[PDB]
Amino acid sequence: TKTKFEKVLLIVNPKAGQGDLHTNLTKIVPPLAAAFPDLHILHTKEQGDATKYCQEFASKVDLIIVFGGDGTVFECTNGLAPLEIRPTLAIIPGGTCNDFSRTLGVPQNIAEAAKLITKEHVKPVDVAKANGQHFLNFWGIGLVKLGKIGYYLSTIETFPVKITYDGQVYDEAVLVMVGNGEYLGGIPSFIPNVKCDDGTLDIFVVKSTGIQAFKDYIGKKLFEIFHVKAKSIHIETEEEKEVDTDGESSLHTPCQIELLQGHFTMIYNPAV
Amino acid sequence: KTKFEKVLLIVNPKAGQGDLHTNLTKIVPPLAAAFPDLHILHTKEQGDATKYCQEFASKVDLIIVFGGDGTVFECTNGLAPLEIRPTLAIIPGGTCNDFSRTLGVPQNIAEAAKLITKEHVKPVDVAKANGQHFLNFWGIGLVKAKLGKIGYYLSTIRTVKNAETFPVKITYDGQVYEDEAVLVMVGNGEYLGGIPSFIPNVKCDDGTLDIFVVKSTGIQAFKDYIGKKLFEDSNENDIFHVKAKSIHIETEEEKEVDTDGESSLHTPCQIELLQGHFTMIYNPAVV
Amino acid sequence: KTKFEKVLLIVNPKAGQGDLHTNLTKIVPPLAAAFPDLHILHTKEQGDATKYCQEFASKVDLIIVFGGDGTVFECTNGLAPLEIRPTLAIIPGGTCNDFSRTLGVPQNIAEAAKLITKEHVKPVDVAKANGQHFLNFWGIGLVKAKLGKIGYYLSTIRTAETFPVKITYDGQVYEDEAVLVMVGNGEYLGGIPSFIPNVKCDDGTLDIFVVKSTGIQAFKDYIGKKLFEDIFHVKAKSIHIETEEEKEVDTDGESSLHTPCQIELLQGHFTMIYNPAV
Amino acid sequence: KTKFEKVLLIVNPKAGQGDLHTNLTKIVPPLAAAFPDLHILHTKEQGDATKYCQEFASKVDLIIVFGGDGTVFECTNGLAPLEIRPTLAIIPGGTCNDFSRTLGVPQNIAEAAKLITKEHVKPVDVAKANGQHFLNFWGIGLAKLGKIGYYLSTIRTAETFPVKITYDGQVYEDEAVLVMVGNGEYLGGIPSFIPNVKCDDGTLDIFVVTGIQAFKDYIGKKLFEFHVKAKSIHIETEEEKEVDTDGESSLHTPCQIELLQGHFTMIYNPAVV
Ligand SMILES: [Mg+2]
Ligand SMILES: [Mg+2]
Ligand SMILES: [Mg+2]
Ligand SMILES: [Mg+2]
Repeated sequence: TKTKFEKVLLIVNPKAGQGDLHTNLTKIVPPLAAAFPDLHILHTKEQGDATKYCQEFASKVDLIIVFGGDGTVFECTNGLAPLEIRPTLAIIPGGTCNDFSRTLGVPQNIAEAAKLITKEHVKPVDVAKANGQHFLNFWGIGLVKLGKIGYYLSTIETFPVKITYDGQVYDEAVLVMVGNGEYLGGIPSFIPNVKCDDGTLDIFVVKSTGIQAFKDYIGKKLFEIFHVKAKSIHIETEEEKEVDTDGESSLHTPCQIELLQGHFTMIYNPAV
Repeated sequence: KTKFEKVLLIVNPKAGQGDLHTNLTKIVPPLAAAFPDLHILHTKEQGDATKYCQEFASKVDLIIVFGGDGTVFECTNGLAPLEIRPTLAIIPGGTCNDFSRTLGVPQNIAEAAKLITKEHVKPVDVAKANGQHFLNFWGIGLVKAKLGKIGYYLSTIRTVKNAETFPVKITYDGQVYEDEAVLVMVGNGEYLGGIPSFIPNVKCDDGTLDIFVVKSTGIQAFKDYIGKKLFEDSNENDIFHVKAKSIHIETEEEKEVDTDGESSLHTPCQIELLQGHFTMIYNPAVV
Repeated sequence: KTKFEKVLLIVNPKAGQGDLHTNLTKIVPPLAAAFPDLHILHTKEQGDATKYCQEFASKVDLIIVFGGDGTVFECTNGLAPLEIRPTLAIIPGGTCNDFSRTLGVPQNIAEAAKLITKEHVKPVDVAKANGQHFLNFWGIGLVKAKLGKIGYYLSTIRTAETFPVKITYDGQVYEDEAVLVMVGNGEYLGGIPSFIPNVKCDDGTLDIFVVKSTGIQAFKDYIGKKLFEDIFHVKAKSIHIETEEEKEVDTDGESSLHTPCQIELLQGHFTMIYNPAV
Repeated sequence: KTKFEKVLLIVNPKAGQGDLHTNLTKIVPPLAAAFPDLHILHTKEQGDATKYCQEFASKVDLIIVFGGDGTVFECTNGLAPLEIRPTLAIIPGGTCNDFSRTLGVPQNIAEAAKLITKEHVKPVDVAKANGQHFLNFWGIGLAKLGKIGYYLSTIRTAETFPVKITYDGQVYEDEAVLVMVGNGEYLGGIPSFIPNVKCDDGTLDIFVVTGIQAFKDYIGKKLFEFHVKAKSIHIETEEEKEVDTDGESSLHTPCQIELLQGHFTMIYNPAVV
């Protein structure tokens, strides 16, 4: 009888998933409808809808479930992050990449993902903020389907960078990452020992001299390159560089990056 | 374009062969696929469906009820008195489901759900008896596991022996009828007890109700009448049948009235026809 | 603290004997000061108050109506049939305002508003006649006056048709030839105390009151005297009224009700703001 | 033929110069007369106006705030990040009320309420500094009278710090005593000491001040004609410096400041502005 979630919202991207909407809904809705006696299901129609729905329902609902890929999850992130009241968020993975779902240990089988939600295991998750843009997975320069990070990793120029991190300063670089999530491009993060709930972000720079070392590092796929953890980060380049992040964005250097500890609460899989 | 921007589905979890998860697998996905704004509320107690209808009537364009006669009756009593009444649809989740049958709704719950997505809607008359609303019927003289009140009565009418008589005064559209009776029905719906109405030529959307009385003396005549399955007006002393819009029914002593579901209604009764008071999802392939 | 977390004020803009702005200057500020969640809706057409009551019944803890007998009746018909019925209060905005007077509400609208902020609440009986609810009265034989049905009747009674009536009340019967048949719930009729004696709106019972065909002159003198003490008069909970031919019934506002009638009482069906000083 | 089917009035009960009842007698009746669907919510705590704006943004067409600079700032921070942002109006209930003055709103609260009923609306720019939004200003080197009001009252009787300002692909490095980025046309209850600032021109005004004495004389002899206009600004200091803005905030350098052109629509007074 003792649920955490009196009212639930399921946001459905109809274009998400393998094919039939009906088939996808046959897999994900019945378990949710059985478990949650007040369930509201809204389809998105256009880019931005998920963001709008999150903003409208944030104060009316206790759990928001998003069925969609990285892009839809990012819309939800941007929708809830700036709000004072932020209900618990859950992901049913409906893209091909689904990075943050994997960080939470969510099964890629959508029926199982739905079933998981009904178990109501919830944990705090850190949300990053770069010049007012929020992100869950990563921030990166030098990355530029499978997605931006996925394509970069499947197929893996110099510029100077000045990074100010928690009172300390840091060269000529090829790749600069700030990681929050534990998976990137559908596989465990190539940035070592990243945690999404440890109150800190992981800076990761591949140097000018380290191009070959980095190629081998990604291949061997066993991690433990300049790498440091930090809460408050400022990243500067010689000229304005376009930044890549969880989804479509207009962000560019220079950047103040800041970590919001436990900003979201999210459904996760404690078995994994 | 859809007629229904926002939809509410009220689920009685006890409804159906009972298995919630299985039932929801059958009914929800087609609805969720068709209707991009769908709200699903489970009832917990008697009266919840009525409350939900009353809270959502002004917020929603379609209300779907998954339940048996009792839950449908709760919805009837919820929406009927309101000024704004969205369209109502039934997924039949009991064993009887009289009004669903009147609307030609398939008893296969998946197919009932699919029907709703076709959005065929018609006006339906709602009767009002002393402020109680009903869709199927009003009756006196109907009174171990239940086919429903009317269904059980029809199954045992043949082998039930000594029925009690009572006097009745019926005022119908400025005419009066007074006699000793065993059964008095006022029918709105076209099915009673799971089969076509024994009251002849009843229509739920013709702007009028059907009065149907068996005299104290007409027990045998009525048994034969049902067996004959010839639902027409026998020019029969024992059976009185007339159509009327505005009806008042009086008995010597207060008698408990039977209707679509659980109710506290009793005689005397003002019964009133509200023409096209509801709009409801129906099956034009059958009705 | 407060009984009322959320409040709705329904304003009939045509109500009051002064413009909208002046009326709102008198009634809104005290309410806004007292109630930190206040929603104000103006009616535009007949029926709106009914609709607003039905939409907000489940969202709000108090509903205040600023209007005359007609607007109050729209609220009565809006809330009465619902399962959830918040507390109702009246700011008197007509000329008659019968039920506001029953509750002891001052006719000064600023004072009526102030009263609501004191949050004195009592159960009130609501009558039900063939599914029509009423707060004040039900009557037959009441046949450009803005004084209201009863008010106009009382003003012109000085200078009628008889009809037979059969009244069944709580297992007793009364038949006779009559000129006026009233069933009273409220304590004021036509802007003055009820001519039916000792009527109470919260005593769990209704007052039947019949003026016989022989008592026309006696009744005219009785009204002139304005004595209003204990014509056939009895209290009853469950009443059935029959006439020879269908007669049109008069009640709180516009209605299509007619005899024969089952009249029934719903004890404490509403809770309402009242004035315990009066 | 109204622009506003549904209206929300957010009241700070502590706002205004006398009793709440008196204040409500002045502001509510004109609004209630003009707007047939009016919802009035009192704040109880810091943050409530922000929460109310966020809850009602999608339910309402106009949000009126009765309060000072701090309450207005709560509304700014409430609406600015949202996708759907109804029109905002100010009834000035503090002593400073800078942005209300930018919009030409009379300081007489009854007249401010009446203005709203005329429904004159214009786009207004909102600035964004590291995800904090502001309407009036951003600054380093600044009872109270408010941050700017107190600063101006005590300026008669300071520290220097290095600053790097990147503005629309140009750079400015120097040692400074005061750095302002202005959006609003009034600061500290009087016209902006930053010259020719406009809240709706699509651009922000950078204003930096060796110039301690020159600045003291400038404020005294209020002539008002390093100062430049820019849309996209980055401000860096040697060490993290606390930033001052419209109300209470945790903002600090370094800062990306961005202008969002016509981000809000707001009730204004075309007889004055
Ligand atoms: Mg981490
Ligand atoms: Mg019919
Ligand atoms: Mg009484
Ligand atoms: Mg400007």
